[PDB]
Amino acid sequence: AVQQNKPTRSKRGMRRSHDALTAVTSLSVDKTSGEKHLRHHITADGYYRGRKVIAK
Amino acid sequence: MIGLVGKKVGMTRIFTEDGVSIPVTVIEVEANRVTQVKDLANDGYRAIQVTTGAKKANRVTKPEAGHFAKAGVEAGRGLWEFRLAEGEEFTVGQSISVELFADVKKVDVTGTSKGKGFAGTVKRWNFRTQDATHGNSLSHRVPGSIGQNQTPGKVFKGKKMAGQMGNERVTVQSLDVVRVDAERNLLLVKGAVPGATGSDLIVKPAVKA
Amino acid sequence: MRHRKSGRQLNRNSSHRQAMFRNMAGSLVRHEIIKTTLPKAKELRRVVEPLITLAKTDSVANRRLAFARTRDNEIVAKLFNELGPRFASRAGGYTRILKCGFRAGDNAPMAYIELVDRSEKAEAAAE
Amino acid sequence: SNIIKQLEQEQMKQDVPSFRPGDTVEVKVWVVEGSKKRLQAFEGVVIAIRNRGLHSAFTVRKISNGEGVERVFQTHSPVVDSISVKRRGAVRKAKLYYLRERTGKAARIKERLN
Amino acid sequence: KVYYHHTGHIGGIKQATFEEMIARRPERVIEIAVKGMLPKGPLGRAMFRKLKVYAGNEHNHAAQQPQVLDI
Amino acid sequence: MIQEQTMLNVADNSGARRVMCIKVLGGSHRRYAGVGDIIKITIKEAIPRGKVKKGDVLKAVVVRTKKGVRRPDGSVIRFDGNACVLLNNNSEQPIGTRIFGPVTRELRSEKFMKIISLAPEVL
RNA sequence: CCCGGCGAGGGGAGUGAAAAAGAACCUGAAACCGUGUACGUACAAGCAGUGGGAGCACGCUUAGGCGUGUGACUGCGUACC
RNA sequence: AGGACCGAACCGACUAAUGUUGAAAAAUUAGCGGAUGACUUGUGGCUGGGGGUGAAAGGCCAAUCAAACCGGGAGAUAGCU
RNA sequence: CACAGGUGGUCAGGUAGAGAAUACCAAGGCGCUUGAGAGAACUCGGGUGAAGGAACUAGGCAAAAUGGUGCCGUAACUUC
RNA sequence: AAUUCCUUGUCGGGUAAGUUCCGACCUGCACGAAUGGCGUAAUGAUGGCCAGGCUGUCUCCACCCGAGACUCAGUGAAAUU
RNA sequence: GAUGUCGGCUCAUCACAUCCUGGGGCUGAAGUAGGUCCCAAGGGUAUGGCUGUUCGCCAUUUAAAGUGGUACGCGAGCUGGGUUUAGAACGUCGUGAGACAGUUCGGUCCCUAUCUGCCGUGGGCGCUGGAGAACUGAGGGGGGCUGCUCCUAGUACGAGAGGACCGGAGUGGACGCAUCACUGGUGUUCGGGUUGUCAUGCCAAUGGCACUGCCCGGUAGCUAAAUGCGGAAGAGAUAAGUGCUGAAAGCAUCUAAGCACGAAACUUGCCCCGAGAUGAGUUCUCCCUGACCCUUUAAGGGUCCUGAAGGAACGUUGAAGACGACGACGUUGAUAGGCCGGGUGUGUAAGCGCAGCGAUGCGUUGAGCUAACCGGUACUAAUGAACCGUGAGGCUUAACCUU
Repeated sequence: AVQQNKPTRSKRGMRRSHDALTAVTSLSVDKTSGEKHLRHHITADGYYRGRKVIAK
Repeated sequence: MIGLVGKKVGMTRIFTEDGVSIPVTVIEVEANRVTQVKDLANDGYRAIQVTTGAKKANRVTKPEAGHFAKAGVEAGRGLWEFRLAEGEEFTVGQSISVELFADVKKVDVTGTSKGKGFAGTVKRWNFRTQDATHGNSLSHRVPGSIGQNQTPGKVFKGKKMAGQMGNERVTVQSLDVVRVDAERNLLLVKGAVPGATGSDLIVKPAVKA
Repeated sequence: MRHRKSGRQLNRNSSHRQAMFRNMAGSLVRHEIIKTTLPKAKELRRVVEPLITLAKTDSVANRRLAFARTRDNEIVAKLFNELGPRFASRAGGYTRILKCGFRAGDNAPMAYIELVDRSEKAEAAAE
Repeated sequence: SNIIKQLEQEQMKQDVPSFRPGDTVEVKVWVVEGSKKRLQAFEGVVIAIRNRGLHSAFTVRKISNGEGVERVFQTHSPVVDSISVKRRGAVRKAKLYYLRERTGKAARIKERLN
Repeated sequence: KVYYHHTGHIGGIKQATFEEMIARRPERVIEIAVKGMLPKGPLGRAMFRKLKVYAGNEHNHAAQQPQVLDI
Repeated sequence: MIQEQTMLNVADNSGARRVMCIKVLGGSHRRYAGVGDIIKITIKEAIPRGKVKKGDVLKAVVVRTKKGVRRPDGSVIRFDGNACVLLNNNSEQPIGTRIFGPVTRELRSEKFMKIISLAPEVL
C-alpha cells in the first residue's frame, strides 16, 4: 500500500528479532578423530563412521 | 454409554444377495484395555481412560508408559478418555468390542479431524474463481470483498477467510451401521470417516435424541 | 496435503529430470563416488539400483532388455561386465547415501553417493 | 493394520478366465427390478482389461444395434448366472474406439490364428 | 431486562432474559450489575479482580475466617 | 441439464433431432441435474405429424446420459450421447408411442408406463 | 612483528609536544545504526505529556527526611503551523 | 502483367493474452494484414516554432507535440496563494 | 545496462516435406549468470479434462477450433 | 435509421428469448435529393444479427508441472514520511 | 493540497415494516379455503434472453418469487459498453467556429499492506516443586430452511360434493460437513500406441529431442460432476391468545393480588473452539530427598559436588503441514531407498522357432516391465555425546500431624 508516518525504531527491532539466527545447542567433536565435527553429518575428511565424503 | 476407538483401515463397495452394492467404510474394532477408572472418590471428577491399541514405542515418555503399566500393559499408541454414567467401571480386562454395535442402528462417528494441509482461500468454502477471461487485472481467481464501508468501519466476526484446518473434531452424525462382524472384528458403516487412512477415529453409539 | 506418497520432483520439467539424471547416472558408473544435493542423491540411488538388479547374473536377453530401458552404451557396459559379478553377492543396497553436510558456495544441504562395496579410499584431502 | 492391499487379493475371484482385449464373451444376468425376477443376456466385445479386486467386472461394449453403449456387469454379483469366454482376438490396446458406431459385423470378431 | 450484546454474528440483537441468567449460571445478573459501576479501562479491571461470587451457595471460604457484613 | 439451456437428443416420434432443457424440476436454486432427474424441455425442432410443434414447452425424463446412469451396484450403462423422452406438459406419461435404440434396466418405474408396456422385451 | 583472498583492515614495536595530530590525518554537534550499563516491561489499553508514587542502583544521604537517574501502579488529559 | 490473392524472410500492429514500482520510450508471445507495391529502403541532401512539413489526426518536428530548445526583456504582471 | 527494443548489404549445407513453411540438423553460434529445496494461498507461464458447448460478459477472450497435397463435387448474386 | 420526444415505433417471424436482427406499414422526432439521395458486384484486421462446429470463459471446478511467493545463503530498492 | 460514476459479476453485512413455514384472535367464516389478523430476525430465499439499463418485456422454476440501508456497499477486487470525455460521424441548430445529460464505432482503471480489523498460526511467561498424559466448562460460534405423499383423517362439520393440525415415516431440493471405495477427473516419480530426423560402425532391435513432441490407457493420493448425511424428541422462559378465580361495577372481566395452558424466535437440548477463568484449573501418570560462605532477604549473590523424570537442537523422515507447531524415530532402530512376498496398471519385451516377398502375426511365454500402497528383510544410512532441566519446593487463617 503506502504508510501514514515514519515509524519508531523499537518497531524495526521487534520485526526482525524473532527472525534472528537461532542456537546450535552447543557443538560436537569426534569420537574417532583429532578432527572437529559437524553434528549428525560427516566431516570433509569423512570421519563419522568412516568411509569418505567430499573428495574435493 | 461410552465410545469405541477404531482404526480407518478398509473401504469396500460390498454386495448383497439381490444384486445391490453398498459403499461402506470398514473400521477394525479393537478391544478396550481400561487404565484405572478415575472416579469421584477424588474431587467431583468422573471419567474412564482406555487404550484400544499398541505401538513399537521405543521413545515414549515415562508419564505415558505408567498409564499403560497400570493398564493392559501393551506399550500403547495413546490415551483416550470418555465420561461415564450409571456407576464406576471394572478396571481390568473389560474388553468392550463388537458386542456394543449389535443393537446400535445408527452411530455418530467423532473423528480426529481431517488433515487436508492448507485448505484456505476459495477451496475450503467452495466459492467461485473470478472469470479467467476478459483480461482482468492480476485476477484469474479472487474471493470477493469481505466487508462494506466506513458506516460500520469493521469486519464482522465468523466470516469465511483463508487459514488452515487446524485438526479439530468433525462429527459426520447419524450414519447407519450396515453390519457388525465378529471374529474378523470389522464394523461396516454406510457413511465416511474423517481423515486419511491409517488415522485413528472414535466410532461411538449416536449422541442425539 | 500430499498424504500417502513418496519421492521427489526437484527443480524442473520431466525432459530436464531425464537429461540431468542421464548426466549423473553416467558419472556414477565411471567414478564410483559422487557428491550432490540431498533430495537429488536419493533420486539418483533410486534410478541406478534396479538396473543393477537386472544385471546381477550375466545374461544376453537381460542385456538386450537393459539396452531398451536405458539405451546408453556406458551404462550397459558397466553393468554385466564389470558390475554384474561385483554385485552378484548382494540382494539390494547396492549403493548408499551419506548425509555429507552443508554446501560452501551457498549453504545447500548435500548427500554423497558411494557404491556398497567401495572400500579402499584415501583420507587425506586434494586441491 | 496389515489387511490393506491384501483385501483386493482376498475378495478377488479365482475362476476368472485369462484374457486379452478384443475377446468377445457373453454375460447372462438378471434384470434385478423392484420385486420381480426376469432374465436377459448381453453380447458384444470386451474393450478393456478388468481385474479390479471386489468391484471387478466384465466391461462389454454391445454394438449390436442402434447407437453405441458400454455395459459394466459385476463379476462378484450374486445374480450373475453364467460367463462364457468364446472368441479370442488381438487388439494390443486398452481402447477400441473406431468400432463404437459400426454395429454391422461388429459382435462376431474373429479368432486370431497363425 | 434482556442484557443487550452484539459479539459479532447474525442479523439482529441477541439476548437473554434476567430469568434464564439467574436460574442457570446465576453469577452473571449481579456480575454485569456491578460491572458498569467501575471506571473505564485500567482502574476498572483493577477494582473488579478482588470479587468472587461463584455459582451460588457453594463457597469454599471456611478457613480464612470471613468477617460477616450486612447490607 | 448440467448448464442452463443444453440441447440433448429426441428419442421418440414427438419431435426431430434435438430438444432443449430450459430448467430442472424437483427443486430450485439448482444449476446441474442428477441421474434420476425430471427436466423441463422446449421443443427446438418438431416434426409435422409428431405429437408437438416448434416453441412448445413440456416436461421430460432422461433415457440416456452420455456420462452414464446408475443405481443398483453404482455401475453405469454408459451411452454415446445424451437423450430425453418427452412427457405431457402437466399430466405425465410419454406422448410418443415408441422408444428408439437401447434402454437401461433402471427404467422399471411408474413414470415410463407408455414405452416399457410394449411387448418386445422388458415389461 | 601477527591474521590474509598475491587483498582489505586493525593491533603489536618504534616516531612526535601531540597520532585521544597515522596519512579520507585540523577541534567537533545533530540525524543515523550499533556497543556498554542501571532501572522498568506477562490485571496487559488512545498526542505518549502532566499530577501522585512503591521500588532499585549509584552519591559515605554531611543518616538528619536529601541528590541523581529510572519507575510497577494510578487521578487528569484531543499535536504544532 | 497486375495499386489481385495464401504466405514465410522483410515491414507494420486491427484484436486477444501478458507487461501495468516493464526485458521494451507498447515491447513481447499468439490470432492478423501488406510482402512485384500508392511497397521495402541504405547512402548523400533540404525547410526552423503559431515556422515549417501533413493522401487530414488541429498529425509530426532529437525518446515527446492543440505550440520544440536556449540566451535577453524579467524580480513580466497576479484586484492572488 | 553484457537492456528480449530498433537497424541496411552479401554468401547460401543436410533428411523427411510442397519451398528460404515446418520437426530435427552439418559447420558455427551459444546457455540472455542468482542458485539449490518445498510444491501454501496467489501471481505469471505450460499440461489435461466428465457431461454440456459461451449457457461467462456490455463483447467468443488468443487459450480451442479451421488449415496441408491429391481427387470427387459445387449456390444466390455478379460488372460472368 | 449511425437519425425517432414517446417507444424498447407498430405488426409479422426465428425464440426460454427478441430494446438488438430481418420483411412490410406510418399513428412520419427534427429524414429528404452533391455536409447529396436510391441500388450493387468485388473489397475491410470495419459494425450489428442468424444456425451448426469447437473449445475450462462459464455451469462447477479437480489434479499435475515451473519461475516468484514460501525455505536457506547473497545483495537490497519504492510509493511514502 | 478531492469520498472516483452507472448496469453486471464476485464476496457479503446489518433494520423488520417477514417472501415463507410455524403458534393464534375476528369473520356478513358451517367445514375446507380465502378475507381480516397479531407474534417473530432464527433459516432457506431460483435461472436464460434481448438493452450500456436502473426501470421493461417474455420463456421457465420454486410452497414462495420480499421490503430497506451500506462514498447510488464493495476498481489500495473485477469491466471500458454508456455520457460529458478529447477522434469519426448521424440527427439538430447556427454566416461560422462549435454544442447537445439524443446518438452509434473501439479506445490507457494505478499502489510489493506501516498501523487497524478478520481468520489461521508460532514464540515467551503466571499455572505455585517440576515434567508429561488425559481433561472439566467461565466464555463465544455452527445448525435452525423446505416440497412430496403415506399415516394422522373422508372425521367433527355440511343439504351434498368436499373436509384440518401436531407426531411418525419413507423420499426430493437447497445449505453445511466429512470421504475416495463406487463413478467420472487428474496423476511431469508406470505401461502401450505413433510422426519425424538425429544416434548406437551397419541390419533386426531401441532410444535422445520436438508443449510431459502427440495420443490412449494408469497405481496410491487428492477431488465433485460422485459419496454418506445433520437439519432432533424433549425441557425451560414466554409472546400473541383462550382462560379460570377476582376488584373498579355484590357479578362479569388475560390483572390488580392468585394460578392451568400457550411458536421454529429467545434460554437450550444436537454439533464445534475453550483455564489469560490472574477467580490463575482440576484429575491422572512419573520423577528429583549432597554441601559451605554472606547480604540486599516469602529473596538474591558466590562456590564446590552435581542435575532425575522431561526438553530441544540435531538426523533420517511422516498416514502432520506456508513457516512452524504436530508426528514415527536414530542400531534400544521397519524412519526411508533398495530388495523379497503381494496388491492394483498394462497387454504378452527383445532374442529364438514358424508362415509370408514383406509390413506383420503366431508358439517359445500368458511374456516383460511397474510409482507413491501392505507386510518382511539391518542389505543400507541415521558416530556417539554435549547441552537446558538439579538435590523435595511461599506467606497468613482454619483442619490434621506427639500440635
